[PDB]
Amino acid sequence: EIVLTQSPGTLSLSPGERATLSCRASQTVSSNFLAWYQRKPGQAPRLLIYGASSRATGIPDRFSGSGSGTDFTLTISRLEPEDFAVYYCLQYGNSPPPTFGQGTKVEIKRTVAAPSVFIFPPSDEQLKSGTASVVCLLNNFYPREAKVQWKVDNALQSGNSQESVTEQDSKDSTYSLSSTLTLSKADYEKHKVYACEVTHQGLSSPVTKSFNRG
Amino acid sequence: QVQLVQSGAEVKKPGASVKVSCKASGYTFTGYYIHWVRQAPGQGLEWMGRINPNTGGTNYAQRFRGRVTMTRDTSISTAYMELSRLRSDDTAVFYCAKIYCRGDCYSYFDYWGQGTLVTVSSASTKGPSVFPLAPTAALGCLVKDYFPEPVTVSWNSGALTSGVHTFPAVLQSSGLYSLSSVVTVPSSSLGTQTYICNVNHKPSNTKVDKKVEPKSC
Amino acid sequence: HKESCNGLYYQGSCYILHSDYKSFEDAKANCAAESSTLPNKSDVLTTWLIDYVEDTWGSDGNPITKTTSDYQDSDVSQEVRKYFCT
Amino acid sequence: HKESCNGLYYQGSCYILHSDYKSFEDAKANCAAESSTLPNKSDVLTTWLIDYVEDTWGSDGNPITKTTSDYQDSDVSQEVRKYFCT
Repeated sequence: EIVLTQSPGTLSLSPGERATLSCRASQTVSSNFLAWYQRKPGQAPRLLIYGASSRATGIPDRFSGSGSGTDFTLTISRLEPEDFAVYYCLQYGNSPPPTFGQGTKVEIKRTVAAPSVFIFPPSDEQLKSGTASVVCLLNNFYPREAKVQWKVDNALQSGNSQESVTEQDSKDSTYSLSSTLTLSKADYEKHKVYACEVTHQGLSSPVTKSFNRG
Repeated sequence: QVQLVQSGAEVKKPGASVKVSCKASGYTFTGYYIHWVRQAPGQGLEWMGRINPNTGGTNYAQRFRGRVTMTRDTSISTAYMELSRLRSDDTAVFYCAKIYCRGDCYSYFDYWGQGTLVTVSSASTKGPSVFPLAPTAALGCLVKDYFPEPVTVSWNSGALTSGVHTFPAVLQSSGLYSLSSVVTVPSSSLGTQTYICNVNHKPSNTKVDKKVEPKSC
Repeated sequence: HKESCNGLYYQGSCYILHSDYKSFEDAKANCAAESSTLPNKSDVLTTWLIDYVEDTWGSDGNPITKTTSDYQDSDVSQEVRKYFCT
Repeated sequence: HKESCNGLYYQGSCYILHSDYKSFEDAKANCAAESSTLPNKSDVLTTWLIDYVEDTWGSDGNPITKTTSDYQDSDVSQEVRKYFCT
C-alpha cells in the first residue's frame, strides 16, 4: 500500500513563473503508473497526466510530467491564471488500492499587503439572546499566515474563538479572516475592554483594535 | 463526450443510508468498471471500491468493506453507491469515475463526474439568527445557529459587490453553523446610505433583510 | 404568570421539570395530562436553558443535548429520561 | 427583576447553575467571584427547587439531598459536583 506524499505544501509563485511539484511514493510504483489530476474549486477532477509523461487530449502544452521509481514531478512552464488550483498525484501500478496524494494548492504571488483590522461589538439584538459574539475582521492581507489573539481586559483568551478564512480574491488576490469570540453575556458584562491583536508580516508592529462597553 | 451525473447535496442524519447514483453516458457501460472516490473535507482522495456493470461484482477497499454496497442496472445504465449506518465523520463528497482499462483491471481514471456532498449531522433544519455588526469603515452581518448549509448572503439585493467578504461557514460545538459577511465602505457614506444584508436560508426558507445602521450613542 | 411559574420562565412559557424518569411516550402523556408539551429543542438550543434540559426529552422524540450525537446506530430507543412540560 | 434572572427565581433570589463540575471549595470561590453563595439546604428542602439542586453543593459542604444525610458521610472534600450561585 503506497502512500503518495506531495512535498510542496503551498506553491506560491506569480503567473507565468515555473511551477514545480514533487510527488514521492513510499514504495516503487510499478511500470511508473502515475497520474496527475487538477481539481478547480467546486469542480470534478480533470485528467492531466498519465504514464507520468503523456499529456491528456486537449490539455494545454505547458503541463508536463516526468520522473520514475518513487519520485514524480509535475511542471507548469507558464503559470496560466487557470493553473491556480489543487493538484493530486495518483498511483495505479500496485493496485488495489489505488491511493491518492494529499494534494497541494497552487496560490498566487503578490506583494505583502497589510490587513485592515476592524472590531465589531455584539449588537443589542444579540445582547438579548443570552450570548455575546465579538467579531474581529482582517481585510485584504497577504500572506495568509497571521496570528489573531483576543484580549478581554488585556487577558489572553483561549478556546473561545473560531476563525474563518476566504479563498483567494478574484481582484486583488488577497485573503480575509475573521475571529469570532463567543461567550455568555455574563462574561461580556464581567469585563470592560475588548481588544483584538493582529500579528502579520505586513505590520511593523501588531495593531490592537479595541472598544469599551458603553 | 462522456458524462457522469448524480443528484447530490444530500444532507442526511446519521444512522440513515445515503444512496448516491451515477448515470454515465458516451461509452459502453458494460465494458468498464465504475469506481468511487471519497473526499473528506479534512482528509484527501480515498478510493472506496469498484463494480462491474457486466457482472455485478463489487471490490471494496478496507474501511468500506461491508458498510458500503454498490449496485447497478444496465437498462437505466446507472451505478449506485450506497452507504448505510452513517456517522458524523462520513461527511464527504463522493465522486463517480470511469476507469480507462477494460474488465477486471486497474488503470487511471479516464473520466470523472460531479461530486456529491453528504452532510451527516443530528442537527435539525433551523433558520439563522442575524445580528448586526455596526460600524475606510467596515460593517457586517453575523448569521448564527442555522442548519444545514448553505446560506446565501448578499448586500443590498446584490447591489454591492466591491469589498464584500462572505466567509466560509464554521461549525460550532452545538452543531449549528455560523457565518459572518462583512463589507468595507467610505466614511462619507455612513450618513446617507442604509446598509441591508439579505440572508437567505433555503432549507428553512428564511429570508432576513437586516439593516446595519451606524452606531448611535 | 412568572411567580405562578414554579419552573423555568422563558419567552412567556413555563417549563415544569419532572424528576421521575419516564419513556418518551409516557413523558408525552404526562405533558398532555398537564395541558403542556415537551420543550421544542430549537426554542432552547441557543438559550441558557440547555444546562437544565440536558439529556431531557424533546418534542421531536430525540433528546436535547449540546453536542450532536455521532453514531446512534442503536435502534431500540428504549431509554428513560427527565423531561419538561411547557 | 425576574426576567433579569437567567436561572431559577424564588421569592427574589436568583440561582444560576454552573454545568461545570467543581469541588466544594472551588465552587465556594466560584460563587464568591460572582458575589453569590452556594444554596442553603434549608431554604430549598421543602420547595420545588429541590429537584434542580439534587446532588449539588450546599453551604455546609455536604451536598443537597432529598433525605437528610444518612449519618455515615465521612469525606465530601475529595469529589466534584455541579453547583448554583445565588
